[PDB]
Amino acid sequence: ISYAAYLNVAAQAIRSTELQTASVLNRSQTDAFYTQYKNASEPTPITK
Amino acid sequence: AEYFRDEEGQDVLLFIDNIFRFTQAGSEVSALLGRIPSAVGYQPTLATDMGLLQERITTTKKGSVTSVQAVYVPADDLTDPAPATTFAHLDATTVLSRGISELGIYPAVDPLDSKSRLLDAAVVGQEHYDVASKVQETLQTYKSLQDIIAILGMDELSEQDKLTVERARKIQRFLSQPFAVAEVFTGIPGKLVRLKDTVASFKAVLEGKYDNIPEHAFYMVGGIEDVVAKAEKLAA
Amino acid sequence: GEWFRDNGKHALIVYDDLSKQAVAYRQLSLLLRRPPGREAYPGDVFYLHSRLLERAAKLSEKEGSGSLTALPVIETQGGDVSAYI
Amino acid sequence: ATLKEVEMRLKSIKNIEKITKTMKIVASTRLSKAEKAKISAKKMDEAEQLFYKNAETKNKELIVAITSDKGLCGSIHSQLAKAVRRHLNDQPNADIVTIGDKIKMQLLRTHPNNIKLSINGIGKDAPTFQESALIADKLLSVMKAGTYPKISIFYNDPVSSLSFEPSEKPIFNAKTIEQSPSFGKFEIDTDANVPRDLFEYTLANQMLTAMAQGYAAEISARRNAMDNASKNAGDMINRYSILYNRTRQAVITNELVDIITGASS
Repeated sequence: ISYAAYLNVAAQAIRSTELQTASVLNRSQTDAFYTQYKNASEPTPITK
Repeated sequence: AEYFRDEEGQDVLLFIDNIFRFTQAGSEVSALLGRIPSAVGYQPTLATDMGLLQERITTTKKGSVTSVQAVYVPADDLTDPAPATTFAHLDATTVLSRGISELGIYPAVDPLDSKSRLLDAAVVGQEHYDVASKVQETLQTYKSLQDIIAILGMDELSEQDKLTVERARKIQRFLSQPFAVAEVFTGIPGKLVRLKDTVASFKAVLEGKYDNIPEHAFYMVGGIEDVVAKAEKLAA
Repeated sequence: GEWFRDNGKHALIVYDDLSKQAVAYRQLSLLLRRPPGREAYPGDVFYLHSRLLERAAKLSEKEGSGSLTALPVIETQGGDVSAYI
Repeated sequence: ATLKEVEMRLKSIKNIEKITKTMKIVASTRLSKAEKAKISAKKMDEAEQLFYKNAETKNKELIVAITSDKGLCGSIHSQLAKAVRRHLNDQPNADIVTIGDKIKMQLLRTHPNNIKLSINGIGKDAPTFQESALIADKLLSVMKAGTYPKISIFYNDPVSSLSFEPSEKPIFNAKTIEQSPSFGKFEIDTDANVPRDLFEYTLANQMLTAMAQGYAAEISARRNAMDNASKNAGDMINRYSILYNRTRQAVITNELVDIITGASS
């Protein structure tokens, strides 16, 4: 639980839903994936 | 030749420079004789005439006739019926093009326009057949992908396509060998390599056991060992 | 091939090369001063092949239980298919 | 024949030309946006940079590299992988975070023993904070980031809106802010936990600036490359078109020759 995760979520929350400027919608909750790996072995991609 | 093969029972050979010259000379006389030479400007008795020549040099129990036949290609295309008909009476071709001469590879023999009815998986054995099969296939992918490779560079394409491109380039330079009588012209010493050696040298290359080392290591060398040494010569 | 088919027994005919029949017949036609069609090949080459090919066929068992089946083979020049033969 | 084989290939080349032309337009479109983003990020970075200068900060190691999912953007994709391998001589056991599909495959191959975190979705749209923030969070868990003596990032600085030079900087750690001045030219006692918190918010702001710079530089390369592409497909049209013209004439001639040959004889 990073400091920037906390501010991010506080931000995302002020933005709600789509009735906000475009930049706002882009800085929060647009899909993407991040595939973790280890060391190889890999935790399966889950939503951004 | 026939006198040698039959009566005397000798093992014979024949080499001809050039057999195309038989059709051409014959075509001049064809009009005069009483024949209409239409077949893209050739005698209509082509089949019958090439047939008698190439069947009088056909293997007998009295003596086997190894032929080497030399074909002048009319206006650099093999499509006309007279270059085509030669392929009909042959069991091997090792076609040499203009293009491989320009690329600076001597000999100028095409790898993908070579044939034998001598290559099978137990005629020359399992290793020879596997090794030839990977070579033909690799090379055919590299020409097929030449529009795409050239138009869009080779740090923009896939992992698989770059690995082929580097392998095929290495085989391309490898095909260069100066011969015992060609050594003069290139200025690179003659290289005489065995068939048994060739299978080995290529099996190793195909498995990528010498593709971590210059493509010019393989320029104008014989077999694998000749390649290895020249890389160190090139390095220093 | 037909003799087998006639008595009641099936057969199959592989024709390598029909392409060479056409080379041979070209020689014949042009030294017999019979007009050509396209590419110096005879006027009525197709008629010689066509009748020939339809003698492979399945007949009815009342009139011979056999069939001759045919596979002609044409060895093409530069993989070409827009020429007459 | 000759004729048809000439033609079908000349047709492929034509189709290629039409696509590379469309691609180059699409790239300028994307490019304007890509430029827009990087201004705004850099402006935000300079306020944080301001602090970093006065604080004089300046110090295991990380490698980060940036690409899209999309191929066809210069040699950005393989010079950046080569720049990772250079900074892998600076720390062989470094943790490679690969941002984008194109960079992922090549580094994953050389060491799956260095691949820890990797991303996707960099190519469809220009980088956004959401990505950066979550990746910064995951940076603490996986790499144990913020205890390193140095962190480093790689990207392509878009020197002019038609050029790209690859460039690097070092991300200043939380450990660094603690032990340089931050009470000696600023003032924080022990009330908040400003160092470990400022590191984490600014891990993403600095990471995001590099993401934007790299992505912008990248579309400029795809634009430059696609202009040259059209021109090359165009050169090829010209060699095969002259070849076609001659071939097509060879049929005409050959039918003409057959007629004459018979009538005359």
